[PDB]
Amino acid sequence: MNTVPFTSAPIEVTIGIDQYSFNVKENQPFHGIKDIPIGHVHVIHFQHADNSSMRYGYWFDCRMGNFYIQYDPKDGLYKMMEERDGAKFENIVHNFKERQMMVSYPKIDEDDTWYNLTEFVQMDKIRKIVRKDENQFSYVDSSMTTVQENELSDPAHSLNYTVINFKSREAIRPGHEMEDFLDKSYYLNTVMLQGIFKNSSNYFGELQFAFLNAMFFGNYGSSLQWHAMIELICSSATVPKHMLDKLDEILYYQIKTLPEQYSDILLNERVWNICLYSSFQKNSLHNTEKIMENKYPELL
Amino acid sequence: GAMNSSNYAELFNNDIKLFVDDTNVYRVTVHKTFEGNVATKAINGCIFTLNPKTGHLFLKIIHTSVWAGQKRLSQLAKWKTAEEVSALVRSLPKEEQPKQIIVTRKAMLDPLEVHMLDFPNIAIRPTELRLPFSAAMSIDKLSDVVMKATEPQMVLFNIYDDWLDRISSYTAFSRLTLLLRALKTNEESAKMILLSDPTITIKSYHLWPSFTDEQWITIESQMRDLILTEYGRKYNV
Repeated sequence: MNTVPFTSAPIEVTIGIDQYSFNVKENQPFHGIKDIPIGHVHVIHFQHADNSSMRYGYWFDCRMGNFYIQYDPKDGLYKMMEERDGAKFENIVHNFKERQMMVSYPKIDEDDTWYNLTEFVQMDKIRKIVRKDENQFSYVDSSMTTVQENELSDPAHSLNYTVINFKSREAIRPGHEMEDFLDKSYYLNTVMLQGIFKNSSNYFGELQFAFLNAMFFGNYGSSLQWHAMIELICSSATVPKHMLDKLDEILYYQIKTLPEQYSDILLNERVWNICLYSSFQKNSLHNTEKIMENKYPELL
Repeated sequence: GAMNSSNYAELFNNDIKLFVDDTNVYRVTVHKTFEGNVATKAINGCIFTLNPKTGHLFLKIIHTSVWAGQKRLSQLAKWKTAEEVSALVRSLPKEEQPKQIIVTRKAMLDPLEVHMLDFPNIAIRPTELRLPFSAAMSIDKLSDVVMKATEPQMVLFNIYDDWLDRISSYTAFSRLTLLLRALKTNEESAKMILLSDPTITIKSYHLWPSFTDEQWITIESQMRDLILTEYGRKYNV
């Protein structure tokens, strides 16, 4: 079990840790989150009481270092930082526990939600999408734009997701125009899986990371990217059996976890009706199809 | 973006553009089989590729053999149209390649766009106009050359004959669309109007009779009256 202490909480903020969240009042003695399960990535995120715009947050993995939160009054936000002094950090942590000023990561033991949402997400891959190599954790917020969005401004703040585009030389082999555009199997397996991602797990990792960034920060480029990666798979006639079954599980827990009230901006009506009902893989997402119908029949 | 009444004169400026109409690319007859099932038989078709400014028509004839052993032929026809349009563009010298290609049916956008990926600066556009280019096979000489063909064949025409020697593109195109619209609404009458007088002949290098300026005015009025009559009949107005 690991800890992320907080120096103080000077401004009223809603704090999230993975799918859990707590209201913290202006200068309430809050000093961190304890019992954070080792072994997966995590994300701690924020929404100021005063500015319900710009949700922001930090992806991290406690194995990669000791990390803490500190409000910066110049920049006006909670900053993640690394303490390099191992002794000094266990000291701050232990004293805060002693004084019991920390919330416990509230995991029910039956619950695999966070594992099912972050199965294939690796901190090393995240840091290639959010390039900022002087930190071991990554910042994301509501407003950050993706590399593909920028093509159609500031690259330091860019989400460097893999660019997918169905009407591109990359996607379409000369001479197989019609074939490749109606059956994207060659884009998926040769170009994307074998070529760029190397394996299905990194592909699935970026897919899940994209979804989480959309859910947690309402990042619109990430939503676009999640839909694109679903569509690419569902629009391929030839997909490894193991990918299809895992996709159904992945999407199931994504649809499951989404706030009921946000279904309108986070779910692209075309893509889902296409994947569930029109595409090659319509018959291959039984769990995802069942939970979508019983929970959002209107979108369909 | 889309072509409509607002941006209509853009067709006559000096940016090269082409209309592509695919309505006569896959043509069938429908008949009954001995067992009583229905079957289609394909006949020869044509892509109608027209420069509205110059009248240069690029009639690509689609021989029935293209369909042999293929499924989802109406879907394939869109891709074969795009494949042949793109090859046409590739065949033209750079200075003659169009800056825009306007498809008369939106279903053609994705096929053409995918086939034109090598020409990113060629804009593919839909249109909101209800152009009558499907009636192109009502022009006897175009139908004849299509139906006679024994292989894939491109045939070049000037769809305006020699009109531009005396009228502007804008006016030429409005005559063409008006003639084709009449042929579409009531072919038999339309054709009667054009040929009633045996003394007005079609030159061998032309598609339409050699009317004098005054005679075109009478013709155009007769074609307008036709189109309006057929409307009241259609709708009981």
